[PDB]
Amino acid sequence: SYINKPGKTSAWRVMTVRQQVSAVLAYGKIETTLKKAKNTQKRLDKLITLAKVDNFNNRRQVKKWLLNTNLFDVDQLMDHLFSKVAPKYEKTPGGYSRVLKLGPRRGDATEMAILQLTD
Amino acid sequence: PIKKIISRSNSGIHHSTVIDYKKLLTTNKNKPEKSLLVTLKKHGGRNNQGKITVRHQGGRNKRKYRIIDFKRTHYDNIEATVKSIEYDPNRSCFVSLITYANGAKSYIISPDGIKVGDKILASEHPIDIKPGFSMPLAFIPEGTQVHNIELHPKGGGQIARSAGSYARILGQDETGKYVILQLLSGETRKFLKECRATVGVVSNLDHNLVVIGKAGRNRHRGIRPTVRGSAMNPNDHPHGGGEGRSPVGRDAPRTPWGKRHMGVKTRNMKKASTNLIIRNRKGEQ
Amino acid sequence: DVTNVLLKPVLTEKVYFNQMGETKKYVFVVNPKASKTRVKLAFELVYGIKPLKVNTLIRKPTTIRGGSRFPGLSKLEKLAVITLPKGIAISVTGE
Amino acid sequence: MKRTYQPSKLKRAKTHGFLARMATASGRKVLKLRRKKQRAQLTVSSER
RNA sequence: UGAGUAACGCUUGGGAGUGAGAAUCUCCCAAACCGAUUGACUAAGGUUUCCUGGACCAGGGUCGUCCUUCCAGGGUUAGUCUGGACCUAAGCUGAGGCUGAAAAGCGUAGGCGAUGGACAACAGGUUAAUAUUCCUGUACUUACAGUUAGACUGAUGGAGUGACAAAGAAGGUUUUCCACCCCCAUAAUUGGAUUUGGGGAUAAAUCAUAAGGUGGUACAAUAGGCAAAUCCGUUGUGCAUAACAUUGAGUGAUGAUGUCGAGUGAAUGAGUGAUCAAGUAGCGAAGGUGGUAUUAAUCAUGCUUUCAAGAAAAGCUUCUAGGGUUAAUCUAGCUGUAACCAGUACCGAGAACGAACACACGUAGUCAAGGAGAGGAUCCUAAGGUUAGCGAGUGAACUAUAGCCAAGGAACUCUGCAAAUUAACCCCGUAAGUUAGCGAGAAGGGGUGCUUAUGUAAAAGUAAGCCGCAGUGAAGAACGAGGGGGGACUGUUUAACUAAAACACAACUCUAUGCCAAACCGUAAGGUGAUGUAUAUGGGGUGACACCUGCCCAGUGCUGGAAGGU
RNA sequence: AUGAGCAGGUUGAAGGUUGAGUAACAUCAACUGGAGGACCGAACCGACUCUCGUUGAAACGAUAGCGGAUGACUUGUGAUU
Ligand SMILES: [Mg+2]
Ligand SMILES: [Mg+2]
Ligand SMILES: [Mg+2]
Ligand SMILES: [Mg+2]
Ligand SMILES: [Mg+2]
Ligand SMILES: [Mg+2]
Ligand SMILES: [Mg+2]
Ligand SMILES: [Mg+2]
Ligand SMILES: [Mg+2]
Ligand SMILES: [Mg+2]
Ligand SMILES: [Mg+2]
Ligand SMILES: [Mg+2]
Ligand SMILES: [Mg+2]
Ligand SMILES: [Mg+2]
Ligand SMILES: [Mg+2]
Ligand SMILES: [Mg+2]
Ligand SMILES: [Mg+2]
Ligand SMILES: [Mg+2]
Ligand SMILES: [Mg+2]
Ligand SMILES: [Mg+2]
Ligand SMILES: [Mg+2]
Ligand SMILES: [Mg+2]
Ligand SMILES: [Mg+2]
Ligand SMILES: [Mg+2]
Ligand SMILES: [Mg+2]
Ligand SMILES: [Mg+2]
Ligand SMILES: [Mg+2]
Ligand SMILES: [Mg+2]
Ligand SMILES: [Mg+2]
Ligand SMILES: [Mg+2]
Ligand SMILES: [Mg+2]
Ligand SMILES: [Mg+2]
Ligand SMILES: [Mg+2]
Ligand SMILES: [Mg+2]
Ligand SMILES: [Mg+2]
Ligand SMILES: [Mg+2]
Ligand SMILES: [Mg+2]
Ligand SMILES: [Mg+2]
Ligand SMILES: [Mg+2]
Ligand SMILES: [Mg+2]
Ligand SMILES: [Mg+2]
Ligand SMILES: [Mg+2]
Ligand SMILES: [Mg+2]
Ligand SMILES: [Mg+2]
Ligand SMILES: [Mg+2]
Ligand SMILES: [Mg+2]
Ligand SMILES: [Mg+2]
Ligand SMILES: [Mg+2]
Ligand SMILES: [Mg+2]
Ligand SMILES: [Mg+2]
Ligand SMILES: [Mg+2]
Ligand SMILES: [Mg+2]
Ligand SMILES: [Mg+2]
Ligand SMILES: [Mg+2]
Ligand SMILES: [Mg+2]
Ligand SMILES: [Mg+2]
Repeated sequence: SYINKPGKTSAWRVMTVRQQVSAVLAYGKIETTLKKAKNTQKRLDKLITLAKVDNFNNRRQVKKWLLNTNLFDVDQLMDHLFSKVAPKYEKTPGGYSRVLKLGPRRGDATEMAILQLTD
Repeated sequence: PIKKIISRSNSGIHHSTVIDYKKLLTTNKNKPEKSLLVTLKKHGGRNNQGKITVRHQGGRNKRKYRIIDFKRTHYDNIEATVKSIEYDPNRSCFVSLITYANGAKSYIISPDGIKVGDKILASEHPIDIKPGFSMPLAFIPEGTQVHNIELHPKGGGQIARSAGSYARILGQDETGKYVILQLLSGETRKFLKECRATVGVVSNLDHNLVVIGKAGRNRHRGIRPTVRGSAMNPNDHPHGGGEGRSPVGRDAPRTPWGKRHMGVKTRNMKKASTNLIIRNRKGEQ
Repeated sequence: DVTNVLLKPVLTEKVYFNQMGETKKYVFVVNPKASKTRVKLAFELVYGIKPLKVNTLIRKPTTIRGGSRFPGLSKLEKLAVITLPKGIAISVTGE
Repeated sequence: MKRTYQPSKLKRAKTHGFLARMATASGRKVLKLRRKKQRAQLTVSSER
């Protein structure tokens, strides 16, 4: 069998994580598949804890992950993260995000999951 | 004369040779006269039914026919002057654009030895023994070269029209007509007294020694590949079949259509022109 | 002359878009065998104002009611677009 | 690949058209037979 | 039954909305591929598949509120575009006529037949769907009539032009491009910012000027051009560094107080709001200077060389014939009238065409961006376009595609099959053999990055310094040597198992053929050979080049032969 | 029969001009010239090899290599056997 689809490559996985984490930081909720939310959670928590010092080095580190969204750009998402979201989690020992399971999709029966910022 | 071609193209080696067409032709450029120019339609070896009739013909380049005055009888008693020796793609011999005194132009088969400015004149009296002069066969002294011989009186030139072709006069006959003509291929014929011919040998005497060097040159000349009969199937040719390279196998070689063809004579002896032939390249009659 | 080459006027979005703004353009359906000159003569003999120019359209027949138990073809139409001069606008109905 | 049938509006009409069939005795006989079978599409001319 | 099994035929995430129901529909933001193309214009073909609204019987390899599916309505505007009313090529038809049991075949005059020739329109705007067609602006062409002025008008016929090959290289002018300048927006909290990004346009037509290109110019005689000629052709004379005739890309002025234009950007109304409305209407600045040792287009149907010697007719000009003379016709100007018929939608193809399929196949031409690059090669993107019409998991055996593999390096196998090494540019060097052309990119080696300075029009290069394990740091680039068999070579061949030593090829030889030629298609007419003429044509065999080709005429074949026998 | 196409880059023949040379030829050197069934290599044409597929995506293809690529070339339209 040949002329197969490119597939879930490592680059595709990193880009998928980037898109979901940018969206979850912009809006605050993501309705995705459970196995994708359980992988985006790691990057979300890592970004939030590294964005707690607010130095230019930390901005350069985050910019390798953030992407442009509808509600914020790549530069205003930075201001939202470092001034609104991250300062809230200033003394929380990890676990800033929660993943909960919704019902199965009508056309896939796959388990959906909502990823949210735990207040 | 002939001139070699040094290809120096490293795909085989071919010592190709071509006619110079530079020291033999007046102008190297191709400027034929518009008036005497009709285009030729390539039949391709196919008859009116569209079926291949003469094999190995087809694929030549586009040509325009130059009207040649083989008869040379209309403007008799009128002096003509050669203006240029040119190249005719439809015949091996060069053609001369001659002009008559009244201003008419025509193309004739160029005799060898004539140059630009040589006077020509045809009629049915002695005239003069000059190269290109056309007179009836009665008045030509025996021994001179003659070309463009007319078979039927008042017709046009038919014999000795190719490059380097000529015929010799060998006296007369006691009949009072049928002057003797020794032609090429060692054949002796009896040509009628009133028949008209032109003296001189036809030009381009070195057309024998031209050597083609490539398949493409012969293909552009208008010759298609000829397949041997030994390579054929047992169908479509008598010399076909076999298991490997096989000999003729029959009692004699055969045509594709199945006749003996080897050494057999294929002339219809019950012809009105048989009595006018003295020798047939081998013996009497 | 006989004036059987003016079958039916037609009113569409395109027709009303043209039929406003100084020069009016009236679109009729005509005999498919008729020519432009015959159309101008018919308008002369039945309306009275010389057309400035005439344009013609031929709409090819096509299948209609496809998939229906008995399918049928369309009818051949020739459309004519008359344009009267500046400032004149006559009514298609009412004579 | 280049399949056998390459459509052409002219070649079709000039080979199997009504005028082509009405030019020889064989074509007239073929048209007579098709009329006997009462074919709605007598020739390729009546494409529509 | 196999069996709810194989398969579902190259492309992701999220937010908002509609809806009874959404991975699949709409919008938005990204993301990933194409970018000598999945981009744009059309020929052929397809024949409504095009636009709007609605629907989800059936079709869509899943779903579906959605579709190239179905229903209803609508959509294709020409004196100048593509073809007829114009002309011919191959070829077809073909009154008479020829040939033939019949049907019919051939063929003259005529008539058709583009893939060619001739012919007058460009720029912008507009609708959901058409636009050199509709609208605005500015033009051009052909007919008819009246009129003014001038002139003798001159074809169904003659002549000239139309009218032409392949390859190659120089010029002239515009360009591409480079530099400067003008105008618009921008001034940036992540360390430093004194900048960053974008645009710089106008056609057909009219008038004037045209770099140049092409070819000698007038006068006089003429017997030749189915009659005639003042035209053509021919022959003389004079002048011929030029004149004369024809053609000619570009330039300037009107066309243009116009249009387009980067950007700026609403109102009105829908809506709960945002948003739509729309980034729409409207507004809309600059709209230039110089160079070029770089570019492509035109002049150009120009020029040179070579042999394989490179369409016809219409049309245009001209000539008399023929018609006028108290006229007709033509030319130039003005006024007015008219310009017919068919096509014009959409697709133009990993979904509209030919392949039965929304099939990994195939289909003429035209436009061709930037960086590096010889390049239309290669990598990434621009204008633009798509979301490969089943998904979500897991990362067992096993399979396909890739990547890597320590030591050995063909020990594997029928065989180094396959895979691997080399690969671009520049600088050295290059053998045996030879038909002196080649072999040859032979073999074998070296350098490539960045900075400074010197070099140039730009370079290339040169000198010094710096970094890394590695510097055409990634993509795209030949593995080599030796001996032998066959074919000289370039080529052609069994569409879909055999590309080869087979076929062909240039060359050699034999044979037939004197022209109403031999040979060949048919029954014959007719035709090919050939509008050719033994330096030519047909057939058999061998297959560059070099050296050779021996003996047998008993049998067979072929040619000739006196008589004699049957 | 009538049209169209072959990005780009190399090798540098015949011939001609000049000079030396020859009693005059021959010959040699420089310059010009741009030929080749020439060379490398895209579009284009073809199909030599491995693998996959063999109830296929496909009643003959896909990926990776491969041969020709100014000519006995390729191709569109029309006619014809
Ligand atoms: Mg990658
Ligand atoms: Mg032959
Ligand atoms: Mg021959
Ligand atoms: Mg065989
Ligand atoms: Mg036999
Ligand atoms: Mg045999
Ligand atoms: Mg044997
Ligand atoms: Mg129309
Ligand atoms: Mg069964
Ligand atoms: Mg079952
Ligand atoms: Mg089973
Ligand atoms: Mg199973
Ligand atoms: Mg499966
Ligand atoms: Mg699919
Ligand atoms: Mg998918
Ligand atoms: Mg890309
Ligand atoms: Mg396309
Ligand atoms: Mg339909
Ligand atoms: Mg639609
Ligand atoms: Mg709808
Ligand atoms: Mg369904
Ligand atoms: Mg108009
Ligand atoms: Mg016609
Ligand atoms: Mg045409
Ligand atoms: Mg459109
Ligand atoms: Mg800062
Ligand atoms: Mg006369
Ligand atoms: Mg002619
Ligand atoms: Mg269109
Ligand atoms: Mg395709
Ligand atoms: Mg199809
Ligand atoms: Mg598909
Ligand atoms: Mg195409
Ligand atoms: Mg490019
Ligand atoms: Mg590319
Ligand atoms: Mg490695
Ligand atoms: Mg490694
Ligand atoms: Mg190893
Ligand atoms: Mg080792
Ligand atoms: Mg071994
Ligand atoms: Mg072993
Ligand atoms: Mg190999
Ligand atoms: Mg070697
Ligand atoms: Mg040996
Ligand atoms: Mg060979
Ligand atoms: Mg070969
Ligand atoms: Mg085969
Ligand atoms: Mg094969
Ligand atoms: Mg005969
Ligand atoms: Mg003939
Ligand atoms: Mg042989
Ligand atoms: Mg041999
Ligand atoms: Mg022997
Ligand atoms: Mg004997
Ligand atoms: Mg005998
Ligand atoms: Mg070559």
